[PDB]
Amino acid sequence: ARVKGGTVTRKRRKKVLKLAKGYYGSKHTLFKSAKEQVMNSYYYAFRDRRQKKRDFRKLWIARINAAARMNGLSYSKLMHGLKLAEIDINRKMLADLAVNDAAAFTALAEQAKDAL
Amino acid sequence: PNVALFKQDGTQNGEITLNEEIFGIEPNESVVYDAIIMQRASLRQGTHAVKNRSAVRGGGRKPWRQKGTGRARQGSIRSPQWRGGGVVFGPTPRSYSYKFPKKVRRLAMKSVLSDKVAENNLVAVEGLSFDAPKTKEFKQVLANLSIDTKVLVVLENGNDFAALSARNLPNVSVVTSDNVSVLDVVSANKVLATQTALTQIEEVL
Amino acid sequence: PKQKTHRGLAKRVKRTGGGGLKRGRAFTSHRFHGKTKKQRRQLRKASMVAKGDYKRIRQQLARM
Amino acid sequence: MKLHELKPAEGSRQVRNRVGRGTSSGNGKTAGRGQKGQKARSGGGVRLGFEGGQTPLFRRLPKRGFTNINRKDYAVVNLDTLNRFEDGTEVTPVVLKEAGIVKNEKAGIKVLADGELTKKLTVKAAKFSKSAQEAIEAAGGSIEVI
RNA sequence: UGAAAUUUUAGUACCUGUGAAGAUGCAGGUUACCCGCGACAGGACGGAAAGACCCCAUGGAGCUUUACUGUAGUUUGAUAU
RNA sequence: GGUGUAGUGGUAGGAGAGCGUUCUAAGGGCGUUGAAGGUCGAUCGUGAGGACGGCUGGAGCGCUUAGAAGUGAGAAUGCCG
RNA sequence: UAUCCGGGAGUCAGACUGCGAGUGAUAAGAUCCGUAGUCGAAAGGGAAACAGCCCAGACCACCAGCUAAGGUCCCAAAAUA
RNA sequence: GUAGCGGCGAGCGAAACGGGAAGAGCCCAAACCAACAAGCUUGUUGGGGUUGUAGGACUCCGAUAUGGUAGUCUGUUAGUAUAGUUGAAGGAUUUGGAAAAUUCCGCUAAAGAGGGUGAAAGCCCCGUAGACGAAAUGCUGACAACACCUAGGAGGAUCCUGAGUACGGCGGAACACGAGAAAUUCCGUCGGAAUCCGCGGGGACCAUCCCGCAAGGCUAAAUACUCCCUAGUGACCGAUAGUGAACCAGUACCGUGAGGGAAAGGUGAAAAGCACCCCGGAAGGGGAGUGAAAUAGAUCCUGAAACCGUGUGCCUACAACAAGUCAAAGCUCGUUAAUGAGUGAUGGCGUGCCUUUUGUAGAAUGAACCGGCGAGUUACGAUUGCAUGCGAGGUUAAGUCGAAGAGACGGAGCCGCAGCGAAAGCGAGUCUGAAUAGGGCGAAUGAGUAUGUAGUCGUAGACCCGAAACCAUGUGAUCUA
Ligand SMILES: [K+]
Ligand SMILES: [K+]
Ligand SMILES: [K+]
Ligand SMILES: [K+]
Ligand SMILES: [K+]
Ligand SMILES: [K+]
Ligand SMILES: [K+]
Ligand SMILES: [K+]
Ligand SMILES: [K+]
Ligand SMILES: [K+]
Ligand SMILES: [Mg+2]
Ligand SMILES: [Mg+2]
Ligand SMILES: [Mg+2]
Ligand SMILES: [Mg+2]
Ligand SMILES: [Mg+2]
Ligand SMILES: [Mg+2]
Ligand SMILES: [Mg+2]
Ligand SMILES: [Mg+2]
Ligand SMILES: [Mg+2]
Ligand SMILES: [Mg+2]
Ligand SMILES: [Mg+2]
Ligand SMILES: [Mg+2]
Ligand SMILES: [Mg+2]
Ligand SMILES: [Mg+2]
Ligand SMILES: [Mg+2]
Ligand SMILES: [Mg+2]
Ligand SMILES: [Mg+2]
Ligand SMILES: [Mg+2]
Ligand SMILES: [Mg+2]
Ligand SMILES: [Mg+2]
Ligand SMILES: [Mg+2]
Ligand SMILES: [Mg+2]
Ligand SMILES: [Mg+2]
Ligand SMILES: [Mg+2]
Ligand SMILES: [Mg+2]
Ligand SMILES: [Mg+2]
Ligand SMILES: [Mg+2]
Ligand SMILES: [Mg+2]
Ligand SMILES: [Mg+2]
Ligand SMILES: [Mg+2]
Ligand SMILES: [Mg+2]
Ligand SMILES: [Mg+2]
Ligand SMILES: [Mg+2]
Ligand SMILES: [Mg+2]
Ligand SMILES: [Mg+2]
Ligand SMILES: [Mg+2]
Ligand SMILES: [Mg+2]
Ligand SMILES: [Mg+2]
Ligand SMILES: [Mg+2]
Ligand SMILES: [Mg+2]
Ligand SMILES: [Mg+2]
Ligand SMILES: [Mg+2]
Ligand SMILES: [Mg+2]
Ligand SMILES: [Mg+2]
Ligand SMILES: [Mg+2]
Repeated sequence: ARVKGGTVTRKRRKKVLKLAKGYYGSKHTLFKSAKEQVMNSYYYAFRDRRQKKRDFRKLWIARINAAARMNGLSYSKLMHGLKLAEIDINRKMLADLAVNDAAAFTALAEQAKDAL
Repeated sequence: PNVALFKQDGTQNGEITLNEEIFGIEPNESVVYDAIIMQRASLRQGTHAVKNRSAVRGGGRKPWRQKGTGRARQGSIRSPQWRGGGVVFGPTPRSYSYKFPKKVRRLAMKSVLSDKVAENNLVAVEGLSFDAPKTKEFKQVLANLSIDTKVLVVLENGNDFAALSARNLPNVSVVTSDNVSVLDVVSANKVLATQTALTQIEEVL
Repeated sequence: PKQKTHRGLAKRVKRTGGGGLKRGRAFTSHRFHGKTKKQRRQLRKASMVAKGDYKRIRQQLARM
Repeated sequence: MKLHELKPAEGSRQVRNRVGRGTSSGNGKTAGRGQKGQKARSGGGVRLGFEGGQTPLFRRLPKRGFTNINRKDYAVVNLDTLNRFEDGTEVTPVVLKEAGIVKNEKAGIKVLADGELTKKLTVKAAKFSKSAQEAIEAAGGSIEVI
């Protein structure tokens, strides 16, 4: 018996085209240019889902370094004093403190500068 | 295998004993399954065909040169990748049927009947001797025997009036004690049967 | 159509009880002055077909 | 069984391996034929015992023997069967065929002695082996020849 | 009034370098408001064409001959008419 | 079913589990109070994919088990439009 | 993890790096072997970019942490130690 | 797929036995006899007689019989094909344009096959089951008439029993059989037998034995096939499918011609197909109106995508970016209401997909895009695994009966149970060998078989496309020589 496949193909392609919204021109209308960009988008997504963490860590670190220089100390000597003083404070938290509560960050800096 | 014998009027006449050789066994479900698929594949007809690249009206002319054109290489107007085009393989005239061993067949029959007996879905009768083939009489018989589901009706070779009376009903299949089949019985949920028919079954088997 | 049996094999091997194949030997026809007698007596003794060769010819001499 | 509840036994029926229907099937995009080559072609490959022009095994070996058209191939009964039959009776090819022991009386029944006999029997056949004669006559039977 | 070849998508710079070894697209640096019109033709290893040179195929075709094997004709003989 | 240990990059390729399509047999159920198909949705599933709604539409189609295959397309200088 | 039996394959174009030799002009991203690795079939981090070099083997999620080679004046995280 | 054939290669490949389906056997020349004729034979007619446990003519004995027919527009008779007739049972509520749907109580069935009917109908219709029917022409089968065949027992004194024939040589073919040891059959050529104490065959050939009697002819049935007709069926197609053709298709069109060869289906239940009015030259629109519906109005059901537009929320004219991803301000909306949707300034990272490659972002190949179509299938066999049945017994094939079925019957045959050897032959042993030797192959160790299913192989186009080319018909000198 014969099989045509009218709906399978169309549904399978509408899925990709819905995934391909926001893409310039042909890349949201045509299945080939879209699919070729959906796969690359997923590659980039998988990769950025790792680089995200690197980026925020980098950012936090720059902030901590700035807030320490404003107290007369550097990121590295700060964090070494913390590891000495057994102070397990995440860098995310420490950046939030450097932004909002400069006094808490200053207290941590005093702890570290005593540890050293 | 003690089975309640009823009348054509519904009253219970008594009992009949049946061969444990046939009705008492454990059923073999794989065997029943095999027999089912075989009988359906046999009732299949297999008349279906298609025209390949050869049987299709046309071809011969290579529609253009091998070379020179900026056109793909093509060798016939009726190859598979043309708007007409012979089908690549497709169906053929084909026989799906197959025989398979007699012991498996007879074990299938025994297994089916024994399953019916275990589920109590036999109904024996002494009569079914209709003066004439009216179907409402047979329907009243079914009602007296409290049947409301599908049913297969086994009959001795000659009870024509009863066969005709049972024929037209949708719930009812009818068969004559030698043409009995696994597909018929298994399709049916219950089995009305004459004592004569049961004896014919137990002598042919 | 059923298989065709390779008659050149059917003339040159023989089934044993384990299904293996017996065979005559080579270097046993016409040029014996170049062969020592140990070779001649050891080559008039039949041998058996190899594993990888039976793998290649069984489909030909399936029943035979 | 019920037709709306059918099942086979496990492992009895297997799902076909369809070929060239995507990469994640594994049998896709080449059909398990691999990259280019004579084996990767429709109707490709080679003959069934072909070594690539190298001298084939059949050709490098000698023909041996002949066939005797007058050969007598006998149907064998190995003396462990006949413990069936009641002692004192008469064994024949007709008896053996009716029982179903010997279906092909090729050239005649030959009797051979591998198993132990334990009966008196008036056996008869085309040929006996000497060990079978000894065993039968020792049990107390009697050899004849048709 | 109204085509065609072509066309993976394109918001389609330059130098140096890299790299399937000669980059609009990668890197580093530099330059450059957005959109067009007329002209030119350096590049897009531009288009047209499954390189015609070359090599391969246990491919093909035509042709030659003291390659092989045959043959139509020519000739000689025997036999029949 | 759970606890622990160890592992789970992958081409050719081998093995096993599946999703989906058309049809059939049986069972059961849904449709002018609006089926399939079309379209939009911010939904569920590990994946193939599956539902539920809104609009369109106007008559056939699902669900469970099993079976049979013209059973899944993005490329063929592919064919037709 | 080795062996034996049997089913099914694919592979017979390999490349570079380091060490050992030949041919070479002890030239070649050359050629041919051995040996080990990597690629091929391997993403990721460094070498600017850079299959083949150094570190290291992606089952998934985390806006958590410790390290590797390589690095810490800015681009660009870390010492103007 | 045996025995054999075969560059003993590739491959080719029987027959008989056995089982079944169907069944039927008959004529003539010749010897001789009777008649006619020319010129005792020898042409014609009739009679006679057709064979191998040899037969017939011929010489003697009685039947006048007895059965059959593969014949006849001899007729009748019966049936059947080609028209046809009849053929049961339901009305109301809800939805709705319409009821066949829903609910209610019923009815019917030798009829619940199917189709149509404003939607899905056992009870509305056509019909179905069933029961009747042919003036006329055919056909089939019986029954009578006609017609044609149909005899028995001894002898073999003698005669006949298929002549340029069988056979042989040379050359070639067909036989499974390729000259090979090549029987058998047939064609050409040349030569060239006997005939009942005879002749041919039994795979060179001779002898023996057995079987048969050519050189003359006919013969139904089972078997193959379907342009067609009737009745039908489909785990066949459903408008790029299925016939090339569902549509006025071998058409339009191309070609001198042979020849090739398309595309193109669907309003609505019913045309009820838009009276009339307005714009306009008309077409085409806009109202009105039919209709359940007109975004169902001839491009007519549904009406995707590419593509072309209109408007609108956000962004965009110091920016380079395989065009995305991740983070993110601002703005605007509000969901299958849940760590919401859309947009996106700006920043970080990032050289498409396929193929083929040692290696391709590749300046190596393919793709303009969208949609459809489009590639490991089947038959017969072999083998392995899994499953089932049975088990050292497992199983039927063809064919018959029977729904185009299952099933029963059918044991012929197939595999396995005993192998070893070239073979004779022996036999749990056998072969080699002088050999109780040793060794090889085998057994004591043991399990196979039927079916299904999947992987794989073979033969068939065998996975899909793609050559130049080869061969065999035919068509072309309206161009040009
Ligand atoms: K394979
Ligand atoms: K230019
Ligand atoms: K040539
Ligand atoms: K498709
Ligand atoms: K590796
Ligand atoms: K109806
Ligand atoms: K011959
Ligand atoms: K960006
Ligand atoms: K099998
Ligand atoms: K088994
Ligand atoms: Mg990528
Ligand atoms: Mg053709
Ligand atoms: Mg077609
Ligand atoms: Mg020799
Ligand atoms: Mg299958
Ligand atoms: Mg693979
Ligand atoms: Mg692909
Ligand atoms: Mg290769
Ligand atoms: Mg390929
Ligand atoms: Mg290969
Ligand atoms: Mg050679
Ligand atoms: Mg270059
Ligand atoms: Mg460069
Ligand atoms: Mg980069
Ligand atoms: Mg202009
Ligand atoms: Mg070019
Ligand atoms: Mg080329
Ligand atoms: Mg893995
Ligand atoms: Mg891993
Ligand atoms: Mg459908
Ligand atoms: Mg397909
Ligand atoms: Mg396409
Ligand atoms: Mg090193
Ligand atoms: Mg190199
Ligand atoms: Mg090296
Ligand atoms: Mg490779
Ligand atoms: Mg890497
Ligand atoms: Mg790569
Ligand atoms: Mg650290
Ligand atoms: Mg820094
Ligand atoms: Mg045959
Ligand atoms: Mg009626
Ligand atoms: Mg209808
Ligand atoms: Mg009703
Ligand atoms: Mg002869
Ligand atoms: Mg001759
Ligand atoms: Mg068509
Ligand atoms: Mg359509
Ligand atoms: Mg500027
Ligand atoms: Mg600006
Ligand atoms: Mg870029
Ligand atoms: Mg490209
Ligand atoms: Mg191109
Ligand atoms: Mg030629
Ligand atoms: Mg002319």
